[PDB]
Amino acid sequence: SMKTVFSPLHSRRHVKTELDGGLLIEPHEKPSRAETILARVKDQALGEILEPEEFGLGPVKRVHTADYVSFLETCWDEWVAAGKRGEAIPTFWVGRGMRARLPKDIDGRLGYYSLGADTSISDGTWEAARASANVALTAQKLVAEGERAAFALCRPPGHHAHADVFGGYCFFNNAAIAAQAFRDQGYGKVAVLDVDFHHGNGTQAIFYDRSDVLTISLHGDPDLVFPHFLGFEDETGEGDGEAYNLNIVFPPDTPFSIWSQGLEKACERIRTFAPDALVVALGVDTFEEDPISFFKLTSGDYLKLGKRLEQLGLPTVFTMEGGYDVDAIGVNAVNVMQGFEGK
Amino acid sequence: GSMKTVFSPLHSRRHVKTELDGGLLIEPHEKPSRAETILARVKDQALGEILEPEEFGLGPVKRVHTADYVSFLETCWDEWVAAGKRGEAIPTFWVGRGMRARLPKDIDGRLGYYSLGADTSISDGTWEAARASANVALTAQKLVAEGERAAFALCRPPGHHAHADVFGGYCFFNNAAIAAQAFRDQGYGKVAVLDVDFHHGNGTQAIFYDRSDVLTISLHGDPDLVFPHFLGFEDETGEGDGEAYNLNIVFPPDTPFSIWSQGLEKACERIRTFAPDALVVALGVDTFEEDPISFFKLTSGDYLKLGKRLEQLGLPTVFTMEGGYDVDAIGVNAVNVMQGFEGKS
Ligand SMILES: NCCCCCC(=O)NO
Ligand SMILES: NCCCCCC(=O)NO
Ligand SMILES: [K+]
Ligand SMILES: [K+]
Ligand SMILES: [K+]
Ligand SMILES: [K+]
Ligand SMILES: [Mg+2]
Ligand SMILES: [Mg+2]
Ligand SMILES: [Zn+2]
Ligand SMILES: [Zn+2]
Repeated sequence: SMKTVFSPLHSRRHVKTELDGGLLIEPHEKPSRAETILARVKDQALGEILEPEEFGLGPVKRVHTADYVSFLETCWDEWVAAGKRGEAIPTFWVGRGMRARLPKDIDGRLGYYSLGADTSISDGTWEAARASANVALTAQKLVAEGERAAFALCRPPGHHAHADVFGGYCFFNNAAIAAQAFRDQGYGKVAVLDVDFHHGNGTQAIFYDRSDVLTISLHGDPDLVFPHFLGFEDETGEGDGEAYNLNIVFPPDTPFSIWSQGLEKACERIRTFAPDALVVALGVDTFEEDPISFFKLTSGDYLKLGKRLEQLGLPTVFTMEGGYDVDAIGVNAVNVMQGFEGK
Repeated sequence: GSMKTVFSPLHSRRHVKTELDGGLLIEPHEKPSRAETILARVKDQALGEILEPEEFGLGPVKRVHTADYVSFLETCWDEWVAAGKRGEAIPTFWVGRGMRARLPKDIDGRLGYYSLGADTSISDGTWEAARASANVALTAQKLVAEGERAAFALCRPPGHHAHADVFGGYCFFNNAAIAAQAFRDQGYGKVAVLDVDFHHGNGTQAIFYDRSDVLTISLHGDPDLVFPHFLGFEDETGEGDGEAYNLNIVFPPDTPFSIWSQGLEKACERIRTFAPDALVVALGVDTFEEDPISFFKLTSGDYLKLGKRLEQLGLPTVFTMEGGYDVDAIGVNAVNVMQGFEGKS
């Protein structure tokens, strides 16, 4: 019914530390997320499961800068060579009133290229991010060659990464890369709808001055939650992108009965935009038991979500983003896929 | 010669257990034994009278720092604990390139808005210690304004990295900038702030960047290589009326006193043409050959030379203690600066 792209190289990203609440804890973004979703895909016989193709850095550099990609390739080696004993974590950054100037030292490069210290880098992070982008691009290729939809089971996630900024467990913006691939292959207009609990600030920034890619995100109020410094309802674009970005914000305890009204608004905006392709940055951290979020979606609500998304009648690429209740992450994500397929 | 020292026991209220460094949470370099060791050496050398600081209130602090920032520093630990966080208060997210410089409601976002680094944990007593350290600087300033040639403000925590509303690099209130601004508010026409700490005094540079009445000079390791990385380059000379009233002098690894003192001489010449009415020296002894996080190679006697050269400027002078992390020698080095100033070279 629906094909899934999955890479075993996702396990190459397996850091031990995440800065949270002043402590170094287990990262929330652990490989069992992807393994559990894959297990549910197999158990439900959703459809064919495929490994990604290697597309190289070309399609990645359509969205990210060359300096940033190079930095991501050398960062761990430079970190170890500089004598640091922990995993690679930024300690200093460009505070307000300082210069956005790229320095030489690895600590300064880490700070320049990051928006948060919650995303440790270790050996294999480069390879895993590369594989995740290739997963998204393979889903896009499946859709471009005839499939109604495809599930890019990406890990690590991507929607927080700017053209040259990483953070929030993201390195390469898989959804933005897929959308730009659609554009490069002759799709006139693309819509990116972000249903993850957090604002897709990287995707918003990448296309902020463009009208050929419409960016919509539903998320918890950034006054309250990550990413804090983007995602407010007054961010509607700039330049040619004016009115081609839409942020829809919700407060704590929001259930599906209210969240789905924002989803309906997003769907109406997409219909007037009338895109040639749709990329859905899917996060299941909207779940009522997600340990770092405050929405109250149930598991069946994801079936409803998939159904409503299918009714858009578009070629659709799903890129896996967040979701951290590992017990139910497979049921929730595959529930979106099956609801899309009519279950 | 004699020099008076201001010291507050409330510095001990600054007692964090963690510092983010190299991907690990380590024991902080900026530990209370720094101040206790300097004080012990002050006593053993009988440098002069030791006094506790006066409480000047928030007035003189708010001449330099914004009201929102001072309030934030007062409430930060309480909000952090009330929000359920289990470690010390450390920023995790900040305004990355391409995001909005907008103050949010959540304590994490406020921590990021008001910080330039995650190396400076906030815990219980940090507010009280920072207030006391600012009061140490202001009391030294009062001693100088009322007749003393010079005074040693044994500040802890240090201050020269703090902007008007940004903390980091172990700093919360910019004690040196507060002392300079107190000088200005008391009728001193022009003030010079000379930063001999190993790191760039970026907060002091920022506070006075568009002003010509306060000349800011700093000697430091190349920010291309070391903290604070994103300010301190030699092309930062001021803005507006402050153009040519900030001077950064950068040095590479392994720099000894024979080369460092050439930059110091350049700074002294700049001060000479500036001809200020008062001088504040942000003193760090992390230029020492054994300092564990810096790469200059000054000896202990070099600080005697430094103090002597500083006295030859002939100005009313306030020393504010900044960095320096080899605790074995921190007292010898700092007090060596004071005694060299008083002629014990
Ligand atoms: N460490 C704070 C969480 C960062 C973003 C996580 C996420 O799920 N984004 O979609
Ligand atoms: N954790 C990085 C070092 C920041 C403190 C620098 C200093 O001592 N300035 O005086
Ligand atoms: K979202
Ligand atoms: K756009
Ligand atoms: K300095
Ligand atoms: K100035
Ligand atoms: Mg470094
Ligand atoms: Mg928070
Ligand atoms: Zn999320
Ligand atoms: Zn220093």
